[PDB]
Amino acid sequence: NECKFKIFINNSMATLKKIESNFIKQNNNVKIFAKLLFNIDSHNPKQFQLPNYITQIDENSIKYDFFDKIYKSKMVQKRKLFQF
Amino acid sequence: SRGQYSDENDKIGQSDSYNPDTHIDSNSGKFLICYKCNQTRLGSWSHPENSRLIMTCDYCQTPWHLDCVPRASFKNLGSKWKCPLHSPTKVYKKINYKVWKKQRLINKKNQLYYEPLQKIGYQNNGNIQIIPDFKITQIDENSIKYDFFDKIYKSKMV
Amino acid sequence: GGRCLAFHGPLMYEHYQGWKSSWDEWVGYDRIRAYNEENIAMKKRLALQIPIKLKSVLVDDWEYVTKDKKICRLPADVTVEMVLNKYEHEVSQELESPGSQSQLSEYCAGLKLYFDKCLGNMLLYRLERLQYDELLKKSSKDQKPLVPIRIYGAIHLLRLISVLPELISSTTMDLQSCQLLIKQTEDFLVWLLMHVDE
Repeated sequence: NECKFKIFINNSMATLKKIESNFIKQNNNVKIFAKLLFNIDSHNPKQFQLPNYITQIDENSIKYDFFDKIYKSKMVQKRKLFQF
Repeated sequence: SRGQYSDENDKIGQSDSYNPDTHIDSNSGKFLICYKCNQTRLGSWSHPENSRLIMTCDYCQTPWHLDCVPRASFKNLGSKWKCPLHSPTKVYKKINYKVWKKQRLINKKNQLYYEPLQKIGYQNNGNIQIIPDFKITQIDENSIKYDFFDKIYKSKMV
Repeated sequence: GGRCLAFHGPLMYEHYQGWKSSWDEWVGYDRIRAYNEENIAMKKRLALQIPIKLKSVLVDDWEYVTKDKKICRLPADVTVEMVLNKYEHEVSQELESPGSQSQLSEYCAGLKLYFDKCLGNMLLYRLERLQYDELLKKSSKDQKPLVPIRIYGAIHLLRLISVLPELISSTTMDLQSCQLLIKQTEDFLVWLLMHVDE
């Protein structure tokens, strides 16, 4: 994957331009980790070790998700007034 | 002229009587509708007293009547007329207090840095722009309403 | 509004800017910006660690993967779907602060797209590697995508979420993201402290 990565981007194309600057518009439910998904081919796999110390449809998707979140918020408010 | 601070807050029969040209914009020729009352209230030449003075904003060109907001007459000398709709330069919260004198913006060059990473609990303390070091982040409506609903739900019982 | 908004190559549109009036066209076709076609082809080609609370299970499983690998059945009955949907019904309404369940649900969706992609790089043993290749070979007879949800157990959850923090530090982001990350793994260990049967 390392050979593909360079031959694809690291050689002569979009060295200064950020590739992962426009993947937000097509990817949903990706908020916490975003930068580490781009360079998944830049590191070679290795064996297991352990240290000795150890946007149209996306708007609709987030709108229905937030509707479900609001209904759940109402439900936990009912639960907390029941338990209080 | 003499070497004083001049930001974008500072600006660079007529004197009374009827002024219908203030109600007419040269950009499109349409009618300047005020925010509070959905009227321009041009009135008539037979009833000059029905006419109300209006002014446009120096930033967003928002029409406003002289009766809605507390204001007597126009603002011709001094700082630019800032309608009470934008971000205030000085805020006050008693806890001694935080003033938060904004950031007064910076250049388009490499000093401006963008880093859209997190939308909930980002702790950006303001200074954001809306899209469809001074670390600023890309902020949309979903993030804003989401952090508001989290905040006033966690702050109701206090 | 704005300063750059044009269906064609941008020319500081707030009509072809910088040209005469006898060039306008308002035909309806496909619209692609492409950053002025890569700036007219470059001007015509130039002219942190987890807390020590339940540290024993990972040390026990470190020796267990030498010859037994913690799993012997390829169609394992233990999956992740119901134990994953459990947190949206038990601890999202009890343990976290009252409000929105974004910090759990969006992270769980992220864990779906991380678990569906992370196979091949990292959390692999040698015998686990040949098991993965044999699963891929036996799943390629019907040209269907390989779903790692129904053929993988939930006992690897703690090891992937404990090898996650040292690969957060590979790239550069803000520190409160790492604060929230270690907080959600701490909440996960807080839940899994009691339920040791899973």
